[PDB]
Amino acid sequence: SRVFPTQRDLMAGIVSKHIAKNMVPSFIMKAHESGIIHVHDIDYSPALPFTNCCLVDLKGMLENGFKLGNAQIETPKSIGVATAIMAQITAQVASHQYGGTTFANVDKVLSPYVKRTYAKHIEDAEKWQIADALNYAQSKTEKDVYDAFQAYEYEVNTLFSSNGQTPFVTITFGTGTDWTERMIQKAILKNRIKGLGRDGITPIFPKLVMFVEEGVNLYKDDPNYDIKQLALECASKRMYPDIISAKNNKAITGSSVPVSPMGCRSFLSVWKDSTGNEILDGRNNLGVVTLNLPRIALDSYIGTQFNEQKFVELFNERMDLCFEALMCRISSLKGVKATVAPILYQEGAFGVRLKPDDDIIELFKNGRSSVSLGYIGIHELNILVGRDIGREILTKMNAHLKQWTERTGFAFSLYSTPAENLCYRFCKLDTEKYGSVKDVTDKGWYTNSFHVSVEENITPFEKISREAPYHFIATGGHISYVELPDMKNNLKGLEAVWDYAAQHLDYFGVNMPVDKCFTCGSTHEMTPTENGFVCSICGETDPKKMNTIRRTCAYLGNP
Amino acid sequence: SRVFPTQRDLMAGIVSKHIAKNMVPSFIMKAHESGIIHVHDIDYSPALPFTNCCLVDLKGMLENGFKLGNAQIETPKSIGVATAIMAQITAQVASHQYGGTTFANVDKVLSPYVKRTYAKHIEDAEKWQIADALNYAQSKTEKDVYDAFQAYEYEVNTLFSSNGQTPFVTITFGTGTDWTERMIQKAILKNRIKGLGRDGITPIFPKLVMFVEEGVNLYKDDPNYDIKQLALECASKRMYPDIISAKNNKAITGSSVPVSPMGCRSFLSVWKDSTGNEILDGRNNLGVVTLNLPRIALDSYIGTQFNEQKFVELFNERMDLCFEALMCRISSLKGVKATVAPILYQEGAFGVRLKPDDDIIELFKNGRSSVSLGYIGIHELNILVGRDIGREILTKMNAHLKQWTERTGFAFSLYSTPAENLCYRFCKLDTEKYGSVKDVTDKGWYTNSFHVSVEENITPFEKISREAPYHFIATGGHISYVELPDMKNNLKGLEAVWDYAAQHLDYFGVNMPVDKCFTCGSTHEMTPTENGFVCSICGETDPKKMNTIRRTCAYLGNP
Ligand SMILES: Cc1cn([C@H]2C[C@H](O)[C@@H](COP(=O)(O)OP(=O)(O)OP(=O)(O)O)O2)c(=O)[nH]c1=O
Ligand SMILES: Cc1cn([C@H]2C[C@H](O)[C@@H](COP(=O)(O)OP(=O)(O)OP(=O)(O)O)O2)c(=O)[nH]c1=O
Ligand SMILES: Cc1cn([C@H]2C[C@H](O)[C@@H](COP(=O)(O)OP(=O)(O)OP(=O)(O)O)O2)c(=O)[nH]c1=O
Ligand SMILES: Cc1cn([C@H]2C[C@H](O)[C@@H](COP(=O)(O)OP(=O)(O)OP(=O)(O)O)O2)c(=O)[nH]c1=O
Ligand SMILES: [Fe+2]
Ligand SMILES: [Fe+2]
Ligand SMILES: [Mg+2]
Ligand SMILES: [Mg+2]
Repeated sequence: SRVFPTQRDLMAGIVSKHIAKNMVPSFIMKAHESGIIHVHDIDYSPALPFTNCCLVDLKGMLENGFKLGNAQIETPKSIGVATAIMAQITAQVASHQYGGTTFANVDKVLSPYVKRTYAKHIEDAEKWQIADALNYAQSKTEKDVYDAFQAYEYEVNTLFSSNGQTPFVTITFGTGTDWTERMIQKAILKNRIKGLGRDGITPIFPKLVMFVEEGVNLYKDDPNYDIKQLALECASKRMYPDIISAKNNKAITGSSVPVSPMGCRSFLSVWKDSTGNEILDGRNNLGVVTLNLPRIALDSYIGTQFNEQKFVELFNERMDLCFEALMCRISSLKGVKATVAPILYQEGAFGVRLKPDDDIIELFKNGRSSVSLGYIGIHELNILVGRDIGREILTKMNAHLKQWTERTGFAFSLYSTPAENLCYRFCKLDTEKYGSVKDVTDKGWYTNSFHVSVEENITPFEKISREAPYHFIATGGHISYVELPDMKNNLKGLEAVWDYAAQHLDYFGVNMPVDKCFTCGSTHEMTPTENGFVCSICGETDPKKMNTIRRTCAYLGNP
Repeated sequence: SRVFPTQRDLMAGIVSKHIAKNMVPSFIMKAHESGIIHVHDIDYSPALPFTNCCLVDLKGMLENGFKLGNAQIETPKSIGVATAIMAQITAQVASHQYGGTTFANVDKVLSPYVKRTYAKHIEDAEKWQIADALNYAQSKTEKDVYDAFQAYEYEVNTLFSSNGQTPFVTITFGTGTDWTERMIQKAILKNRIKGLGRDGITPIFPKLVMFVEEGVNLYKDDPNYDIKQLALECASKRMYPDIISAKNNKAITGSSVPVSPMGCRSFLSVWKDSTGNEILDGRNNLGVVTLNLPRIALDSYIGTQFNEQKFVELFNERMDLCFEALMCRISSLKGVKATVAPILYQEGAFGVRLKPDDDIIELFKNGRSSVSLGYIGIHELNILVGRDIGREILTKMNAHLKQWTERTGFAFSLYSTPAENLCYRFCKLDTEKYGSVKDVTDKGWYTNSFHVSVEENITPFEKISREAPYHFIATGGHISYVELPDMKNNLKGLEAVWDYAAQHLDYFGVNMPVDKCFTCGSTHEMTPTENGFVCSICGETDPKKMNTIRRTCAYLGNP
């Protein structure tokens, strides 16, 4: 885009790419340059000591106070101000890390402030002699909460003035049963269903993730079952939320509490502070280097046949390569001070408080921060090698990772790279060397991690059942998608899929069509044309006259 | 600063400086490089087609609606949402122009929404059977307005996450007499006096400018005289507001309405649209090129004496040079589309609505946009040439400018460059050539435009009387400062200066000391030390334990 903020960002990205070339060892760059591996965010790191994604310690920032500039902010006295502060923090964090930023359990964290808002409306009843003191406060408070999250949504939408790579913001909830916590959840979902602007279009951020759990909102008789239903409506109208099986999530992370994803789908593993406490909020990831799997197999061919021996040599060889690549950037952090990003290291953001001249690297050591080793297209890999080695190779990988972790003290993990673009980059480069290869590089892209090919036709239950096991292997990051027709009226159908998913896997999301004709008002699925979309019951063809959203890869977008 | 956002910005600035070198004619760069002239914002323009400062057409955006992303925003339904939208717009504009952004007459523009807030609190009275229906709404409404501007202040303070050169935001008011308009003004001033954070520190933005006018808030019996008093308190506690004599301002601008400054002190001249309407909000400036005056005189010396003849040759010579410099960047805009910055050209920002593929340059033609020709240090110039040629040379300049305007259709104007840094740059370069020169380059800087030297000791009335005439010559931009001791208790004294200023000149501001000891709580003037500030009644010496603000040059800062 020819928008100033974007233009400016590209300049800094070009200088950063160049600088990266003078910091990263030649053998690593060459590998990245040829498509064997992919050093993510090379346009940010290692030119500058940025970190990746994270879970913001909002709970700790609002309770203890923190500086935002020279201004010493104090605990919010109302829900509205709490979300306003949240938005303000979102802007800070977004400017100090190249990865996405997440606010986990906003329903449990903001809860206190929904109470303070109620408190006030009560005193206001015992001051103007309000009739239904209680029925009054419940009304106003309920509204306050609504406006607060509607304000948050526009704050985040405005942060597309930064365009220093769209601010990926994620917000999770669901594990709250109290009225306040319930009000927050509903407030969030109601705002989302409504949409943005007078045409109630579908927002692309902040991402929504709701935790489902037996005895909370899973079964018809659970306290928050009404929420689940609302959530179903939202997902059919707005695409999000996505759902996380608290059950499996906890098993995978080994955490006593559901673990929200940092950004799109990066998951931390349970960790404890010097006095034995399980800490989640405030933690982050250090970077991502993705291994091009199909390409390992392609390089293992001799003539037109696969050679198992060569494969193991290149695998072992490239595995060490990736380690080297990751350790290359973790080391660029050696020596940089907290003066580099105050909200993150000095105020509450990363859950601690460093002195300006403290080194930021010590904070990530000993398993606190996760480090990502990504991969892509097991599907194309299976084709290339004959059998299905998905689960097996991903396991051989975890093995390597464990040694890395034991040799460095850094929590290395298996991450299922969203690869929104890399899906193309890898294929293009591989094609420059092998050209069109049936089933592998012919379509022009590699399928995502362990996802079943976007072509293969299988029932949704067959699909979420085929991918489910990977969620327990690639602990660092994973998600499972399923394609469904309009379900706005068939919510039970959707609830069927959610339920089955919640049971077998961890991070689940179901993408279906979400269009709205601005002229005729139809929300039925548009009709695909060589020249764009056309409304079935209206004929509208002008793109400026409709809101057509689809989750092709990792995010929501308009084709 | 080693803060990521700043680091990133510098990268884009370095690429822009480099690019500028391949776009700007060699003779112009050489001149800029040697200190004869100064091409402002060379780190933004002309690498990218950015414009400078502006007056945002908030009134037009809120009334007619506009897009912020793909979201079609509608007229606010409350004051809180109006200021929230304002903040959101501030973020957009700030990211699409390198200059400061101003919101003129927020008291008259936001007024409608203060009414809608009242309206609602009334219906709420006729719904819960509120006792003092009116005394209730007046209470809540009055509070709503307060919170809205307190929210705005933190929004702007947070925009120091952009650090793509601190967002200079300016807000003006004063010309409003209605209750709503009055509530806004007071709300603004009350929030400012309070301060930011738990230590109520003095904010550096948004800048505050209040219009004073006979029969409004000038004399003891004017409707808003109580506001003026509050304003006096604020100025003594928080430094701002600054004041503008509506009387002189209108005479200078030739505008039927007080003309607020774009950013720090850029002033537009009256202009009309094709159907004869005086338009102010939505207009902007195209750039700034400053002429180094002392240096013209220095280059005019032969041996140790000034040579009048050489002076006129270099003056005429450099005048054309500056024109060339300004016309060089105005031409870089030739051909760029509105796709470059939607809030500015496509939505309401610049007061019109262009089609994506429309050229942005046509909008500034025929006097709509102002173009700045700056100057600096007439004081040092007077010394160098013997007599006082301040008023005379500034007039010979306007003459040149008028021909430029008649030859190009661009509204060229005489701008008194804030020169927050240039005051040093020019002196340093001039010194590389002439070294220490008594009274001129010895102290290490040149005084600002027509300002009486910061050393010369003269009564404030003598000073505002000596500088007053320049306000009517350098129409494009001007301001007059005066130094005063703590006046927090001597407000009448301050009001004395304001009154005299309001009478004789246009844009006036009085800077005095504004410190606060965090430990002892004292707000008396701190004591200067070779090692920093020390509290008189407390002894505190830790900088992290106090808020010491001073307006050394153009902005507020902590030495
Ligand atoms: C309004 C606002 C306040 N703050 C800060 C400032 C304070 O130190 C702290 C407390 O906010 P509040 O006390 O909630 O601010 P308020 O004046 O709107 O509410 P009340 O009248 O009930 O006091 O939060 C922000 O950080 N961002 C904001 O947008
Ligand atoms: C892979 C790739 C990325 N990019 C850009 C896009 C991003 O703004 C930036 C960051 O690099 P990546 O993180 O490599 O981009 P990605 O989208 O492949 O990674 P992911 O989807 O897993 O987040 O680089 C390209 O321009 N071309 C490419 O081929
Ligand atoms: C809250 C908010 C709304 N808007 C937009 C969205 C709408 O199109 C328009 C109108 O806002 P409002 O109608 O004032 O939004 P609200 O729902 O908080 O108030 P009410 O319950 O009285 O309706 O402003 C923003 O641009 N930024 C914001 O922060
Ligand atoms: C003059 C000068 C500016 N700059 C920087 C500061 C600004 O962020 C940026 C913009 O250039 P200028 O606009 O030239 O900076 P200035 O402060 O001299 O201009 P003014 O006070 O009138 O606004 O360049 C320097 O780093 N060194 C200098 O000597
Ligand atoms: Fe239609
Ligand atoms: Fe003190
Ligand atoms: Mg408060
Ligand atoms: Mg509304």
